[PDB]
Amino acid sequence: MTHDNKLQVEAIKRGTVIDHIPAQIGFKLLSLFKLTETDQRITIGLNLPSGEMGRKDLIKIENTFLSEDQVDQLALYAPQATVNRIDNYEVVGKSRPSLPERIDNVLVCPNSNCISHAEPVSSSFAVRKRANDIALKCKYCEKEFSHNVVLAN
Amino acid sequence: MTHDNKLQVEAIKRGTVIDHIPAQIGFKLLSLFKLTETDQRITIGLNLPSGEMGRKDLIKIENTFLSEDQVDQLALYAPQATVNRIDNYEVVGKSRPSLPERIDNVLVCPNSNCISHAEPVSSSFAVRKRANDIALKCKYCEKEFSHNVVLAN
Amino acid sequence: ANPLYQKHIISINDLSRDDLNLVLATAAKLKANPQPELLKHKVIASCFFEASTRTRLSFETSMHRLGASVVGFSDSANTSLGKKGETLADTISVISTYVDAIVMRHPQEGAARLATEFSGNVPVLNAGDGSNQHPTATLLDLFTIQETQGRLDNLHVAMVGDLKYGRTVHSLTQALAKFDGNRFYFIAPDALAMPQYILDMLDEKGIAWSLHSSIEEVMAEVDILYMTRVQKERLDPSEYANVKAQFVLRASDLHNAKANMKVLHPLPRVDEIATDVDKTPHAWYFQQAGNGIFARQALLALVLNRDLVL
Amino acid sequence: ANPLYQKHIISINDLSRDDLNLVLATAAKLKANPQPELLKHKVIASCFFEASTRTRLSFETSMHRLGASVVGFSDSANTSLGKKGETLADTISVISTYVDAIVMRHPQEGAARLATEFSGNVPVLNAGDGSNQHPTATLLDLFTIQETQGRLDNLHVAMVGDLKYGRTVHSLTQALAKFDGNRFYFIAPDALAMPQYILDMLDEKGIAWSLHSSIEEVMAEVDILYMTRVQKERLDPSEYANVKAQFVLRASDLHNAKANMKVLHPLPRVDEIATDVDKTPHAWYFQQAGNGIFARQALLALVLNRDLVL
Amino acid sequence: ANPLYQKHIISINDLSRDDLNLVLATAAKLKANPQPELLKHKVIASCFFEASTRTRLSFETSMHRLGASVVGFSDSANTSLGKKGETLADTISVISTYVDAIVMRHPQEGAARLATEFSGNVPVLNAGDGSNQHPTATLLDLFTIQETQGRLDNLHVAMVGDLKYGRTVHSLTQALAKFDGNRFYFIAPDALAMPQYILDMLDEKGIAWSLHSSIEEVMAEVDILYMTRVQKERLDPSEYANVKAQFVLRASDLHNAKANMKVLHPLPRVDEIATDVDKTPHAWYFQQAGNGIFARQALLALVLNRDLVL
Ligand SMILES: O=C(O)C[C@H](NC(=O)CP(=O)(O)O)C(=O)O
Ligand SMILES: O=C(O)C[C@H](NC(=O)CP(=O)(O)O)C(=O)O
Ligand SMILES: O=C(O)C[C@H](NC(=O)CP(=O)(O)O)C(=O)O
Ligand SMILES: [Zn+2]
Ligand SMILES: [Zn+2]
Repeated sequence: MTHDNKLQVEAIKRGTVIDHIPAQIGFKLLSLFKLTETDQRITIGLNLPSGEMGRKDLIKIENTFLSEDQVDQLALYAPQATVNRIDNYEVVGKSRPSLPERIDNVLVCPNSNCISHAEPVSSSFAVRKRANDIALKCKYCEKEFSHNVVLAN
Repeated sequence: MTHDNKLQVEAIKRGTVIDHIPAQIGFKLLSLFKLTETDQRITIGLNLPSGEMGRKDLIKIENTFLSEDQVDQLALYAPQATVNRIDNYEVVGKSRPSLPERIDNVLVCPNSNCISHAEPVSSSFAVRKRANDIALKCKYCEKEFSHNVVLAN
Repeated sequence: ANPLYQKHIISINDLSRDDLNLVLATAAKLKANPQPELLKHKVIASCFFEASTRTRLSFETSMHRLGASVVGFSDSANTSLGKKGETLADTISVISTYVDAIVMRHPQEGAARLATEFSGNVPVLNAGDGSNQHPTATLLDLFTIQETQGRLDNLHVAMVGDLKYGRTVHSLTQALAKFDGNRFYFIAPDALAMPQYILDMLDEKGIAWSLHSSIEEVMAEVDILYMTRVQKERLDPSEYANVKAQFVLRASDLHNAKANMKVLHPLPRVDEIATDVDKTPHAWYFQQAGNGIFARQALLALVLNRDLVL
Repeated sequence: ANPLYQKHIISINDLSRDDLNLVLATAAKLKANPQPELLKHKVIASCFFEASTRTRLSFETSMHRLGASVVGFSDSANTSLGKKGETLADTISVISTYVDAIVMRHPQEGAARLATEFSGNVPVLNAGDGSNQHPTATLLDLFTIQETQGRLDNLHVAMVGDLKYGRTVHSLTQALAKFDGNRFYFIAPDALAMPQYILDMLDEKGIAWSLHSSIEEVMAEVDILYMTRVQKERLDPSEYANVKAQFVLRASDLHNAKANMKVLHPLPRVDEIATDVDKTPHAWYFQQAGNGIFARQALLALVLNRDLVL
Repeated sequence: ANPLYQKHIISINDLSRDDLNLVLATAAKLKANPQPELLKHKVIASCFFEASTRTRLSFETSMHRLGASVVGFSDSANTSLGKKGETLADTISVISTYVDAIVMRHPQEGAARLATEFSGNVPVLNAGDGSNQHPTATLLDLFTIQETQGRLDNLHVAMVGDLKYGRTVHSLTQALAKFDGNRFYFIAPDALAMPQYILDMLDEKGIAWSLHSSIEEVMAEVDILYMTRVQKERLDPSEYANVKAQFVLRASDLHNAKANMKVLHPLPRVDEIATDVDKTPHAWYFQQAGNGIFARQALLALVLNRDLVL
């Protein structure tokens, strides 16, 4: 039931459909959350128009189901985006990434003298809506950074 | 013109269409080809079925036509790929990647003691089909490597 | 079981005004009537991967004052971690199967936090982790502060020196922010200014703070002058301009000094506090040092002993 | 203009059989008919970023014999590339605006090739780039092989020692493969074996080559025994097992050798050749060294002179 | 005798406008009319107690081009001043009984001036004394500015980088102040600002100069953009915050620049000029380098020749 404007086949049984991802984001989300390292059928649509959502982005992973845990972690890059639960062609569910309280294994603490870089542990940051931006606080070194300076993998 | 063979197919007017991209390679070319820059309705299809060939990845970029070299550089990461020049919903030109004589810039010389690392110069290797693997000779240190080793840049 | 029993003491940010008041009250009872065998039969690991004179020696003296035994190292050079490439995680893994509690100082931020993740049931007491926290120092500062001001609420506190790298001021500033009406005055060079996260925490709780270019600019309205050393060993090369102390405190500077105001310093001091201050009734850093014994005995008593000392 | 006029001498792999023959012929003439002013008014830069005795000294001596002026450095420690962080590209870019030719030895393979991209019309002569090529060495070896055997065809040649890191044998082999019917015997430790790229080339040309675990196996068949030094400065820690010479030549092992066989060595020798070999008609390494003067004058003469008539 | 015959070239501050003009005129002639024997039979000492590539090599090259002999050392590590404790005065006293002129670069300001007091009739040419003067550099810059602008008057010149430790800009500025209507633009970090003694001099002469925090502010007005390297080896630990280049020139920042503006740099460049600037009509640092041969031959010719007629 997508839309209309010159046909092309594109519909799947079960799986997830992250929708309304802002420009130059669909690629990032694909890399960070390794949402591509799978045997499942994926169909990324980049830049495809959507009214107010002028140049939106789209990702569809077949047979793959996210979790309140995962979905929320998207609120850090594509907050407005909407995650649609498609089971048997029918859109059985529909959520929206809300700010999670802690991101794990993804980012890397910008503090170079952080014990987390040397030892065999997984990174972790407490998320906080500071003022203009989101502040990230390392569980270990306890320093906080604008969610913008923090890098990842 | 027509409608593809398998189900989920995406349509476009003019642009390029890389097909037969091996599994787990589609997302990579998307990286070291900086295709994700062009804000042109890009369409990626990961892990699509490939008849007796198993599974293929497939990229589609409208109003974009690969460089006078990219197809040759594309010959290394995915030899059995095909690049279709599609103008006005029609294949006005079909191509197959051909191994060039030498490849410049993209590759990094595996020899650590090669001067190409420390100094400000573009790398370049002389390509040469050997026995099954491609042999690359560094323009600088003159050492020859197996493209297997080299593709660890 | 008292609140802090078997509890890890990594950051003052994890404790509450209650946990602190408990430690201090206990500190005062133990100073009054010592308990020589309270920790009889306990073996504590004293693991310092970074230099120390007061923290380690006071800590270890405290363990003995309470009858406990001490094992450990004062330098990582001869540990297997120092010569055999062993990770901190594995070190704390095997160590935690020998002793009842672990006290550790380390050069990297978060080291103590990391230990709690591999220490099994054994508690970890942070004796200093890089430029992050230093809980037990703060615990003795508060003890000393209350001992000299009568209270910990509504105080005019000035912290001079390297606030950026001073793990002591990080902890202390968070501690006093748990009490009410404390007025802060930060006097540090620009490159070594108090970190943002601390200032934000201050704003949120509506606490009042202000920057000042000189000691004299606040000498008349401060109850506690908390002097610190420039963390030379932690500075980046691009900050070597601040290796020497910009604010040196001299006796003459204590003329317009409030009679009750004391001068504190977590130590060691280099040249930021001239020796003449030593014999003025305002100097209290050596008294402060001595209190580390009571604050550290108190802390150990609560973590390794179930019942609130009788 | 002669074939080599203004050409860069970087890798033997870029010279043809006729180019090599032209240098040897010329070397022959200069060795018997000196040209004290052939290069009067030229200034040549002798730039060695790595140790050297024979190559640098023989090269600069050849320049003076031909009336040229020498300028340069034998240690990069005092250049601005050494103390100021300047890149090699910039060093070559400015130096090339001062001199007429550049002789260069560098620790990294490819340094000479790189120089040609920044030297403008100024030709670059590769005195050695890491473990890659050593062109002028091969020219003096060829000259020496030819004067002792009267030919560069159908020779039975054995190369002993570190063949992996030996730029000398890398260039010498590609040269001898340009002639006909030469048979190669490679005696080296597995870890320091001859690179594959050179062997693929030998096969490509249908040249007969074989491996042997001892010198005694081939002693009665070689016309030239080429001894090399284990390239210690280039060894990888994982190869420190081969620093000691595996194959050592003593005077006794020469009993069943062809009367016309000569023992060659690029030098310096460490322990691979006993000094008692020095007093035998076979030892020719020092004569080979002296020939460096003639081979190198020829090259300089041909590169800086459009027309040469001797 | 020409004005400069036998004079010491120590500081630009001791040369007049006519002396400078005499060197440039001569440089012009030698650049077009070579004098291969102008200095036949002279021996010049090239004494560098500090690193160098352009200055030493260009100087010695110029000596050979003019038929002189060179003698000296590029590293004081092996002189007797280096291993035996000999003073500089004694080094210059004996050396001056061997040679006809002395070219010297030293780590401490004033080393050249000192040499003149111990060299007798032997003239001393200052190739650089610490962060003080760099006379021959300024001569080649002037020559280069003049050939690209056809004048040394009413030029809009900007000097960027480390102006405090840059002997190059110290000498270049005192020179350009000897001409008329030149306007100076100084862009440098506060810590590495232009010394006051030079500015007092500019004011004294009523010369227009101004400071700017970016290159973009003056890009469309300069005729010469003089880029310098941060003098790391001379920085004080308290200045290690400025080792990294603050002002970096890239090819893009050149869009609104005068068509005739040239980018100059004494070299070596570290990161202050992106290499993409190299391919633009504005880049002229390498041409400037080559001009060092002509400026320096002229100086040598004028100092060692009573009468010169070219
Ligand atoms: O050293 C400082 O000034 C701050 C703080 N000081 C102390 O804890 C006192 P000590 O090194 O004697 O244990 C520290 O990091 O050790
Ligand atoms: O060093 C060797 O053993 C072989 C060869 N030897 C030489 O060049 C002799 P030199 O270093 O004395 O000029 C080299 O590649 O450096
Ligand atoms: O070093 C600089 O950056 C400026 C100037 N540069 C030079 O003289 C170049 P060189 O050291 O290669 O002769 C100097 O004062 O040394
Ligand atoms: Zn951290
Ligand atoms: Zn290479």
